[PDB]
Amino acid sequence: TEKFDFGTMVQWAYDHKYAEESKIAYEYALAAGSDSNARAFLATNSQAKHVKDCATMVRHYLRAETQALSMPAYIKARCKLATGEGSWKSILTFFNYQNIELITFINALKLWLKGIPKKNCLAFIGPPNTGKSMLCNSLIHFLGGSVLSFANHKSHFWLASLADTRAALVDDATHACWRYFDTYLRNALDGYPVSIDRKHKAAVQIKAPPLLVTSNIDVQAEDRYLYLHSRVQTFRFEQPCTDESGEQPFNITDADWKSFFVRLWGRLDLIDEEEDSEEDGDSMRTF
Amino acid sequence: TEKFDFGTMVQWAYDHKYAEESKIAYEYALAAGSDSNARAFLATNSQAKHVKDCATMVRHYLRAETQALSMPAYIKARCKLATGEGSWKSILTFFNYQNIELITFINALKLWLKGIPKKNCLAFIGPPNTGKSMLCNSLIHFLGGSVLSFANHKSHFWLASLADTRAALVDDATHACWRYFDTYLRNALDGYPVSIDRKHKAAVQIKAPPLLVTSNIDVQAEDRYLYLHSRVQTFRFEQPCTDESGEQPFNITDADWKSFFVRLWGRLDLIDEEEDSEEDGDSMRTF
Amino acid sequence: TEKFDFGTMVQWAYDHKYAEESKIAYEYALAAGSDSNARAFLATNSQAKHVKDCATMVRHYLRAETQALSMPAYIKARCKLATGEGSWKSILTFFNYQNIELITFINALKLWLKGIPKKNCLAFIGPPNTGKSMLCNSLIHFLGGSVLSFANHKSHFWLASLADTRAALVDDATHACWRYFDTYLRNALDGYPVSIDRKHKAAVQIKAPPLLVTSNIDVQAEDRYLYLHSRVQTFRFEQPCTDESGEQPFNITDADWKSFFVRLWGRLDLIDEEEDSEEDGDSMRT
Amino acid sequence: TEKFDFGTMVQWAYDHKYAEESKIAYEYALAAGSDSNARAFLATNSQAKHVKDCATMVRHYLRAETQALSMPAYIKARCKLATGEGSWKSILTFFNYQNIELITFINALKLWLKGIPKKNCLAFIGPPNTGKSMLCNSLIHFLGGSVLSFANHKSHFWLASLADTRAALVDDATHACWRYFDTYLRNALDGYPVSIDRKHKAAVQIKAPPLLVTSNIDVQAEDRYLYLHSRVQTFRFEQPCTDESGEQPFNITDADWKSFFVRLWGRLDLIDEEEDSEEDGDSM
Amino acid sequence: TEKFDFGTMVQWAYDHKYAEESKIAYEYALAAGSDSNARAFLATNSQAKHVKDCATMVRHYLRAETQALSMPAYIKARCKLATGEGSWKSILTFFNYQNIELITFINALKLWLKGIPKKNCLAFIGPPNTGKSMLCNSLIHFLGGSVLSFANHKSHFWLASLADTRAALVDDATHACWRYFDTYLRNALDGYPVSIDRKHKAAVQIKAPPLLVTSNIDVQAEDRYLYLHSRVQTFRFEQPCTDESGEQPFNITDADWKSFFVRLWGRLDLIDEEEDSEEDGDSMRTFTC
Amino acid sequence: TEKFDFGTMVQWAYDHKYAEESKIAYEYALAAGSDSNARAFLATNSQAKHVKDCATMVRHYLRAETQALSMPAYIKARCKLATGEGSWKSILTFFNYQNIELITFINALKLWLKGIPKKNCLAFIGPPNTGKSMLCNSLIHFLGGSVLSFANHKSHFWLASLADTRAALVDDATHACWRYFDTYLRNALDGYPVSIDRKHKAAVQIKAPPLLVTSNIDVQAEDRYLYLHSRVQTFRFEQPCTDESGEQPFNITDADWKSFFVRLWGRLDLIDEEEDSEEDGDSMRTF
DNA sequence: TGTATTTCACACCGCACCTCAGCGCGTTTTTTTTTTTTTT
DNA sequence: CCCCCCCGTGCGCGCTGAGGTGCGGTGTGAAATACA
Repeated sequence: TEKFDFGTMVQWAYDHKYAEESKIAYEYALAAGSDSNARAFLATNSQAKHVKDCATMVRHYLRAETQALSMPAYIKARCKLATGEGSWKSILTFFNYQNIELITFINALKLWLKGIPKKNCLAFIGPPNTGKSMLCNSLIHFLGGSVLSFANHKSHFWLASLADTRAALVDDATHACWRYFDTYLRNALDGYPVSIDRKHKAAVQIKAPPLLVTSNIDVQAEDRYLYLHSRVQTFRFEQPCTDESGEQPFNITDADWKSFFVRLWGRLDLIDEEEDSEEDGDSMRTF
Repeated sequence: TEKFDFGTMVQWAYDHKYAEESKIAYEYALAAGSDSNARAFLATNSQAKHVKDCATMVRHYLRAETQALSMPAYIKARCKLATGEGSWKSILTFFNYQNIELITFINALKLWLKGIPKKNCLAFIGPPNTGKSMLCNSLIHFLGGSVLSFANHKSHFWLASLADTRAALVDDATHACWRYFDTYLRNALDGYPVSIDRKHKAAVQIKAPPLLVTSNIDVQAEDRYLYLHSRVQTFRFEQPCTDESGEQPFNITDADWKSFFVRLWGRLDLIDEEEDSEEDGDSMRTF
Repeated sequence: TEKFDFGTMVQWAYDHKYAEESKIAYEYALAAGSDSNARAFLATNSQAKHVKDCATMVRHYLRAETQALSMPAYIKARCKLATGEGSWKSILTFFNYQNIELITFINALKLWLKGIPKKNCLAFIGPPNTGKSMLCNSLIHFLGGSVLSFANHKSHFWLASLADTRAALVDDATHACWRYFDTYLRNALDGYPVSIDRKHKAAVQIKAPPLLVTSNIDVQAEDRYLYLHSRVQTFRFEQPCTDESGEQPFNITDADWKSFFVRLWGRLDLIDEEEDSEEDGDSMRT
Repeated sequence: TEKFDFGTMVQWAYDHKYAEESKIAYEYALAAGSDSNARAFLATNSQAKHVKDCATMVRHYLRAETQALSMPAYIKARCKLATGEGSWKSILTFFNYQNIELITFINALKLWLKGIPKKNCLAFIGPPNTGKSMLCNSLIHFLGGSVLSFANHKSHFWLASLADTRAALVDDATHACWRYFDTYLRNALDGYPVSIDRKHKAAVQIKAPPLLVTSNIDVQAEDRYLYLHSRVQTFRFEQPCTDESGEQPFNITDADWKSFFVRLWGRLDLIDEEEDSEEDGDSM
Repeated sequence: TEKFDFGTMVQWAYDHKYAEESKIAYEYALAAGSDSNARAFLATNSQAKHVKDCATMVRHYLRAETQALSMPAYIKARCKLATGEGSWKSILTFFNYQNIELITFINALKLWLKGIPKKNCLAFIGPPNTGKSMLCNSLIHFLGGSVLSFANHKSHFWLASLADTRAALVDDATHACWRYFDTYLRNALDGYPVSIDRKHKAAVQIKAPPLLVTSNIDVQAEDRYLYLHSRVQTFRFEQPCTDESGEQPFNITDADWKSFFVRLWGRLDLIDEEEDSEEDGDSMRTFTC
Repeated sequence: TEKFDFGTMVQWAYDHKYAEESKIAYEYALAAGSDSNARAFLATNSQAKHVKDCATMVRHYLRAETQALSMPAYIKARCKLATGEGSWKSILTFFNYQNIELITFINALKLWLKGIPKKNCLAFIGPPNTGKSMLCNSLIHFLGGSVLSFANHKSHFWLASLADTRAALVDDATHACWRYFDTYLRNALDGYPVSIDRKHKAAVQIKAPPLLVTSNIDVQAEDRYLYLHSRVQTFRFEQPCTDESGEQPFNITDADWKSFFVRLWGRLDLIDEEEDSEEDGDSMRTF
C-alpha cells in the first residue's frame, strides 16, 4: 500500500549478504510476510529488473568493502567469522610431527603475509599422502582464498580469480606448472605488478596476491629451475599424516587457525593503528 | 479491474512448473479463455518482455528452491515424484544374479550419499555386456543427477554440468579417464573444493558432489593408480546380461528405487531434525 | 483515429504462419490498404520493435505447438502438409525389386517409431548406387527430421541437430562412424537419455530420437561391434535401384509416403480416429 | 506541421532506395533545408534511433521484395538493371570459336535454370587459359550469384556462402572437388534438401541453387564418377581465347548477356503472366 | 539553461570535426563559460546517452561527406591538404636507384588508381630494409588510406577499415596473409564486391578499395598462389637503402608527393569533366542549420 | 527541491579521481551522510544505472584530459605529483657502477622520449638478475605507463592498453615474444601507425607509444634477428646487482627519477614543453 | 430628514492545486575459430 | 428448524493540460449606523 523503495531492498539484501539472483528473489518473496516494502515489490510489473539491480548493487558494495580493508583489519574481520572451539596446539604438534620447528615457519609466514617481493610464495613439497593438502587448503579456507586449477591453463582466463582473492593456491603442480611459473608468471611470483585478463570486461593491473603451492616436484634441487631457488620458500613435508591411526590423526579446523592468530597477533606483526573505541555502525543505503 | 498484474502470471507459471518461455507463452495464451489477467495480457503490447520476465522469475524461484533443501529432503522430493509399480526385489534379485550381497552395497551407499571424503566414488568394474550401465543409469536417473562424458575432455568445459547436479555419472572410463582422475581431479574424489567453469560464466568454486563411474579397468589392481586405492569403492560385475531378444533380463524402474529407499530409510540413516510442519500448505508466497 | 492493437497483429501473423521478421514487415505494409490496424502500424513511431516482437511471439507459438503434438497426431499433421499425388505402389515395388518383402519393413517400422530400446535404429546396408539414400532420405524428409553429417565427428558439435528434430539420418557411415556410435552413443540406440552438446552453449540431456543410418559395412557380421548386434536392424539393399537403362525408374515423392501411411494406419498400431465435431475445434491463439 | 512522422521518412527512404544508415542520415540532414518534416527531424533529440529504425525498415522491405520475386520475374528484373549496350555477337562468336553450337548452350541452359535435378550442373572443361573461367564468371555475375571457392576445402565451411545466392560457381575444380561433389554433396544434384555446416551457426536446410563448374577434369570420361555421368552437362573447350593477341581476347560484359537474354526469351522459355501491370509500391 | 538542443551540439561537433566520444564530451563540458547550450547539457541527467548519439551522428556525417567525393576530386582535396616545398626528384632518384625507371611506376599508378580488376594490387616485394615499406607508407599517408595490420586476423573485424577508406595497406605480409589473399579476398583483386563486416550494426556491400602490400615472398614465383600471380603488379626492390656508414638515406615526404602530382598531372591523366553549373557558384554553408 | 543532480556527482567523482564503479558507488553511499545530493541518490530507483553512467563520464573526462597533454607537459605533471625524498645520485651511482657512463643513457633517453623512428625501443639486456627489472619497473611506474604480460598473447586483445598510455613495457619477454616483435610489430616499432582492437569499442589507428623491454636473450647478437639491429638500442647490464637481500645497491625510488628530470632539463631537450611561456594557467572545472 | 462612514454579500477573475497515460526504455565477448601438438 | 472456514498484496522514473472549485486579491454598491 506504499511506493516501492529499491534502497530498502538493497540494504536488507546487504544485511544477509545475499548476492546471487535466485537467492535474493526467493528469500525476499518468502520474506514478504512482515515487510510492507516486499508486498509492494510483488505487485510491481518489473520484479526481474529490480532483482538484477539489487544483486548488482550488493555486489558493488561487498566488493568495494572487501577491497578497502587492510590486512590486519581483514584478518580481524575473518577472526570474527571463525566459529568453533580449539587451540593452536594442533599446529605445533603437526609441525613437530613433520620435524620442522615452528620458528622457521613463523619467520616465513611473517614475510609472506606482507607480500615482500622475492618471498611471495610458499612451497610445501613432499611425497603424496604426507599432509600438505590438508594444511595448505585449510590455511586457504581460513584466509578466504580461491583455489586455482591448472586443468584449464590452455584458456588464459584461468588467472581471472587473482583479481579478487587474497591468498591463491594451486595444488599438485606438475613439471609443466613449474615451467609455466618460471616462463610466464615471473612477475607475480616475484610480487611485482602483473596484468590480469578477465571476462567480458577490461584487464585490471593489480599487485600479485600471496600464494601457496604443493607439489611432489622439488624446485630447490632441479638446476634448470635456477631462477626459482631464491624466489620461493620451500618447506619439506616428508612424513605421513594418514598413518595406522584410525582417523587422520591430525586434522585442522577454523578454530585452530583462529586461536593461532589471536595468540600470535604479535609475532606475525599485525596491528591496526589507533581507533577501536565506538559502537557498531556500517553502510546504510536505506534511509 | 482489467489491468494486467505480473505477480499473478509469475504465480501461475510457477504453479505448474513451466520454466521455458515458449511453453509459458503458449499455455498462457491457451489459458486466456478463463483468466481475466490472461485476456488482459493478450492485449498488452509488450508481450515478449512480460514473457521473458516471467520465465526468468520462475527459473530463479525454482533454482533457489532446489538448492535450499538438504539431502534427505531432496531424496524425499524425488521419491514423491516417482510413480509406477515395482519393488526392491527387482533389484536384490539382480544383485544376487551378479553374486554380491546387498548389505555391503548399503554400507557403501550410506557413506557415498553422505559425501564423506575418501569414500565418495563408486566404481562398477565389469567386462562389456554385463549390465553395469543399466544399474548406473537407473540409479542416476532416480537421483536426478547429470551424466558426464569423457569425449570432450580435450575441451575443458565438459565439467560445466558439475556445478548443479548432486550425483555425477561417468560411464565407460578408459585408461585416459582414470589417469585424468589420478592426476587432475584427485580433489573431487577426496572431497575438497574444486574450480569449475560454466560456458559464459566464472569459475564457481564448490564442493565436489558425489560421483558414480563404470570402467572396465580395475583401479584397485593396477600400479599406476596406487593413489586411487584410497579414494574409490569398487563393486565387481561378472555374470552375463542382456543378449536375449532385445529384452535385458533385468530392467530397474523408478518404483524399484522408491520402494528401496522407503523400505530402508533406517539402514541408510536418512532423517530430518525436530519436525512440526511436514504435510502443510506449501509456501507459495510468490505472487 | 484508430489505435494500434498488437494482439490482432500477432493473430494475423499466426494466421499466415509468417515466422520471419522481414516477411511480416513487407506483407503487413502491403496489407495496410484494407486493414485499419495496419494503417495504424504504418503511422506508428516504433515500427521495428513491433515487427521484432511479432516475430518472437509467432516463433514461440509455432515451436510450442510443434513440441506438444503426440506422435500419431504429429504424423497426421505431417500427412496433411505433404503435397502431391502418387501411390504406395512405388514403395512396395521398390522393395520387391530389392527382393525384400514389405512386411519386413513394416514389422521394423512398428518398433522403430515406438522408440522401443534396442530396436530403435534401422540400418540400410548395400554397395553404393543401390537405392539406400533414395529411400532413407525420402523417409527422413517425410518425417520432417534432420539429415546429420558424419564428417564433422572431429568436433563433438555434430549431434546438435538432434536437440529438436524427431528423426535423424546418418548417411554413409564408414568404419569411423560405426566406431563412434559403438563408443560414445551406446546409450542412444538403447533409447535412454543422452548428453548432446552444441556450439557456444551448454549441454542438454534429452531422449535420443529414432534413427536411420546408411552404411556399406555389415555390422551384424563384424565382431568388434558385438555390442551393436542388439540395437541395429540391418536391411540388405543389394539390387541396383538406379538407372537400368539411363533413367531412374523409382523415386518416392511425398505423396507415395502419405498414401502409404493413410492406407497403413492400422498395421502400424497408431490412432487417428478423432473425427470430433466436423474437423477440429482449432479456435484461436490471439 | 510538427511531430516528425517516422512513417514518412521510411517511405521516402525506400523511395530513393537509400539503405545504409549513413546515406539516409546525411542526405536527410541535407534535404532539411526544403522539407518541413526533415526540419522537424533535426530538432528531435533521438535522431540516431530514428535513423537506425529507418535503415532496418528499408532493408526489410527491399530484402523481402528481392526474395519474393520468382525466377522469370527475377530475370526480367536483372535484364533491366544490366547497364550499358552490348551485342550477342561476342558470345555467339566465342561459342562458335569453341566449336560449340550456341543452340547446344541454349538447350542446356533451358534445363539448368529450372533447377531440374539430373541436369543441374554444367562442366565447362578445357585446358588452362581457354576462357572457361571468363565465361562462367561473366554469366554468374550477371545472375548476381555468389562464386564459391574449393581452395578452402580444408574445412567444411566453404559452403556457408551459398545460403542466399541463386547461382554458384567453383574455380578450377581439382580431383578433390569432384570427390567432394560425388561424396558429400550428393543430394544437391538430386533435388533433396542438404545440410550446410558453417562457422558459429547451424545446419541450415536449404535447397541447392543451380550450379556451374569450371574444371580441367572430364568427369564424363572417368570411370570412378558414375554418379556424375547423368547429373552433369559437360561442355568442351579446346581452342584458346584469353591469350595476349593483338586481336580481341574476347570480352563478355554484362551487356552481352543482357542482349543475349533479350533475344533468347523465346528459345529460353520464361513465362510472362502473373504480373501487376506497372502497379507501384509504397510504405507510407 | 534553456532546453538542450541536441541538433546544436551535433552541429558544434561537426563544426570542430570532433568525432570520438571522449573528446566530444570533455571539450564540450570545458566550453560552458560561453555556450548556453553547454550549461543546458551539463544540467541534464542523461549526458552519456547524448554524447553517444552525438558521436554516432558526427560519424555518419563525416562518413557520407567523405564518400561523396569522386577520386579525381579526392586527389584534388588531398593535394590541397599537403603543405611544404617538396620536389619529385626524390622519388625519381629512389626508383632509379632500384633500377626501375619511373615510367613503369607511372604506367602502373595510372591503372591502379582507376581500380581496374586484375591490376588492383601492387606488391613491393624485396628483402628486409630495402625501401619498400618507406615508399608504401609514404604514399598511403599522403593518400589518407588506412594502414591495416595482420597481427589480429582472428575475430574477423580486421577488415572494417577498408569499408570506408580509399587505399588500404598491409605490411609484413607473412604466409598467412598471402593465404588469406588467396582464399578469402579473391573478390578484392577480381573487382567483384565483398561483404565487409562492421563491428556493431551491419555488413556493407562495399567494393574493395585499391590495395598495397609489402612482402619478401615473391608471389610471382611461389606456385601455391597461382591465383595471385596474375592479379598483382610486383615491383622488386633489390637495392637496399640501409646505409648505416655515412650519408642519410632517402625519405619521401608529403610535399614531395604533392609536387609529383602537380608536375605530372597531365601524364597521370586525372580529369573529371568540370564544375561550373549553377550548383556551385558560391553555396558553401551546406554544412547544417 | 532536493532532487538528484548528476552533474554534481560527476564533478565530485572527477574531483576525487574515483574511476571504477565499485569505489564510486560505495564511497558515495558513505558520503550520503553530509552530502545532501548523495542522500537524494540513495532514494533514487535507478541507483545502478546512475553509478554506471558516472563511471563512464569520469572515464571520458580523465582520458580526454590526459590525451591532450604534450609529452614534456606530461613529464612536468608527473614531476610535481612525485612526492618523497631522494636525489638523482642514486641513478648516477647505479649506472656508473655498471660501467656505463650516464652520458650514454641520457643520449639514448633523449631520443626514446620523442618516439623517434628506429630508436623507439630501449632494451635492458644482461645476464640473469643483474638489476634491470627494478630500474625498468620504477621508470614505468613513474611515467604512469602500463606493464603488459606475455601470457595473454594467445588473445590479440592484450595490446588494448597501447591506445591510451605513453610508456609501454613487457618484462621478461620469452623467445616467442621476440619473434612476435620481429614479425607482427614491424611497422609500429619502426615508427608507423598500427591498428589496435578493444573490447566493445571501435579499433583506433594510433601511433606506437615508446617501449621498454628486458630479457636475458640478446637481439643485437643473434643472427636470427638480423632485422632488429637498426631498430632498437641495447644496454648491457653485467655486474652483480640484483640481490635486494644482502647489500642491494639497486634500491631505486621514484624521487630518484623526480630529481633526475629536474636536474636534467637542459640535456633532455625538453624545455620547450606545453609551458614554454607559462604565465597564467590556473583553471579547473568540469561541472 | 440629509449625509459622513463601513462590513456583509454575489462575484470578476484566479493562483494553483490534484488527476491520467501516451510519449521516451535492451544486450552480443568469448569461444570456436582449424589452427599444429597432443601419444604415434 | 438453525452456524464445525470462504480470505496470500497492488502497478514504468517523469510530465502535463484541460477542468472547475473556492476563499481572496481585489468587484465596489445598495442597505445600514450613526451624525446633526
